[PDB]
Amino acid sequence: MISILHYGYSFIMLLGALYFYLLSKDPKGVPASEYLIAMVIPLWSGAAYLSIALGQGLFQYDDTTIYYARYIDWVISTPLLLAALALTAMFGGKKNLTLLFSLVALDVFMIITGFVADLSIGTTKYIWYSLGVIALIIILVITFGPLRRIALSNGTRLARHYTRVAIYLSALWVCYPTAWLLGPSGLGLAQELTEVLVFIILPIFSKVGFSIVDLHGLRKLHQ
Amino acid sequence: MISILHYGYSFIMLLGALYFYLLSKDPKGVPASEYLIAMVIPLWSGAAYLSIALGQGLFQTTIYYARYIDWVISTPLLLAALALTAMFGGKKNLTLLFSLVALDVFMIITGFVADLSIGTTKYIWYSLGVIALIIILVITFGPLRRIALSNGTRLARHYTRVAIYLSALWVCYPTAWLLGPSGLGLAQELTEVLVFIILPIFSKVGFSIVDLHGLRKLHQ
Amino acid sequence: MISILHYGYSFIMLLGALYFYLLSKDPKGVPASEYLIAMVIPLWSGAAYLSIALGQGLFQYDTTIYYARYIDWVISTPLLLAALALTAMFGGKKNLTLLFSLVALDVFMIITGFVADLSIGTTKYIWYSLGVIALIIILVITFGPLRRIALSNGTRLARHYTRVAIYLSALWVCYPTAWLLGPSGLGLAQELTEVLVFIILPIFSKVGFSIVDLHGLRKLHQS
Ligand SMILES: CCCCCCCC/C=C\CCCCCCCC(=O)O
Repeated sequence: MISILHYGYSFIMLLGALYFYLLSKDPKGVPASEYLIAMVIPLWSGAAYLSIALGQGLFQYDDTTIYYARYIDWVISTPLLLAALALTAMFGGKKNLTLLFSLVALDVFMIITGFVADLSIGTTKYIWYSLGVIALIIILVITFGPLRRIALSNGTRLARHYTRVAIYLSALWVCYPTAWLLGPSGLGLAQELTEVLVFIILPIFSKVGFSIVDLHGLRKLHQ
Repeated sequence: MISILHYGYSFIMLLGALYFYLLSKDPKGVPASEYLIAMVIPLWSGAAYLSIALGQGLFQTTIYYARYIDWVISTPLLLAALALTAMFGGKKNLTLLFSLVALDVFMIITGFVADLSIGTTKYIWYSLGVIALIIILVITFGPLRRIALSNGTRLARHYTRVAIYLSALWVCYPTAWLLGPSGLGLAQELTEVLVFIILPIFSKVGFSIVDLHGLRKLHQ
Repeated sequence: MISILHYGYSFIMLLGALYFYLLSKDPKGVPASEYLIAMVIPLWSGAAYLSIALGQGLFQYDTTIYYARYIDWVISTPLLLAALALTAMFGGKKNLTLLFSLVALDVFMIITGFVADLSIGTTKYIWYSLGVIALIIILVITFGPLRRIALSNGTRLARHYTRVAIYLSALWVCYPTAWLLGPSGLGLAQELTEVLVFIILPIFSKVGFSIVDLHGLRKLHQS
């Protein structure tokens, strides 16, 4: 079942990528850069999840299955999602690449701490987990603080859209570390199959859902 | 022999890099960025192939993983060089350029995974790599060539020449891979080794000689 | 002792990062990018050295390889060179080609170091030598074309660039010297001796350099 679920996921990623490509052909004032980002996210995730479906992107460690392909996915997909969110805030105004790369750095660090934590045992695991959570809190502070102020500097209509997609992504963000801690990688309260379904369903909303909402909102700003 | 061949290769890469540096001192209207790219490609490949010559860049079928370490950097830089050639004298399209870099990096990764795989799984990864290559070719002779044409007859003529040069070499690599030990195993290991010594000399050094000379000639 | 030393180091990095953040709040004409770089260096190094303190960022090869050092340097050292390059270009046109030239040389340098540490006999010193050649080219650029960029940006800027260039160059030569003398090389210096050198040097490079660098640029501020 775990294999079939990942095959299905990869197919939905492919469909998502194709949809964003078709949208890119009639861009409606959205720069090609934002369509490229929207396409890379699902395609990369799709490839990583295909490796799990083929039984390659996981191994046995500490007597538990480590789905290391998820970290290979996130280390690329999650910084790109933040870039998408940051460019949305900056839409119709001057770019702040310093702030954007601040978010990219925090996010990449976050995913790494996750991988190291999953390879770790006892107190050491939760030291790395904790550092990852601290990174996430700082990302959230930026998202609803200085990055939202950039959105507001670009007018009521843009700011309204940014706030919507900021809440969408932020809601999904907090789910991942919550599921991680509850699941076999952490306290082990949640069954392996339960975790697998969570990390199949969440990513469909993040890797495809977010960009549908994001791109449509920006396209609607077009006359 | 395999060791000696790789030593020789690395020395040719060094000579190539030195030639591009000398050219960079009298640039003839070519931006320093295009000389830097031309220098990094051979130097990086040289270092990777030196690891094979020293018997480090392989594990034992025998997997020459040092080739993937090479290509994951050298091949995206070659595509960047080709993209900047198309855009020479006009506005840059960094979105298209990074589109090609992304496709190429994915391509080389699929190759590495395929080499570590067995049976149907190997050819699923290989196939994904081929699909990436087809999309790169479509871009090269489609939208990227249109950018070249927008930059005048002389530039377009040069771009088309280097596009065909690189495209010819591109298709050779996955063909040799499939035929060789990593794939169907029809071609002998020594034959594959020579192919992945000779091809790269034309790609890592040859391409930039043709590319840079063609662009320098546009100064006159 | 080696574990405790690394814990202490990581704490000093954290303090350094916080200091640069506070400086960033009252920037005094220094762009946010240079504060971001100053913060990432110590935080990344701190995290890498924490992995050694927890006994994760090293393994046996008979002899002990502190591979977390290379994970640190491959990110921290190119960022230091970027900081130095942006200092030269302060108040003037940027040369990102030269900047990325230095990044490329530096990344190659650190890789040769790692490969050398994994190597034995003649092979080790071939890799080391290639790393030293990279360093020589970095020094030539630093006191050659990059210094000429500094000079083009006025007396006061050039004077500051020269001072931080000499500061960093002095530290640069120390690393490959300590490497060669220590267990990774000739093995003249004891393991504990090397560990202390690669704890003290980095405090001057990862925190010291940015203190001198940022203060010098902030002093140039009018009002
Ligand atoms: C965890 C390691 C990841 C580190 C990668 C990012 C490091 C940050 C480095 C440089 C910041 C780049 C800022 C670009 C400035 C452009 C000007 C602007 O628009 O603000």
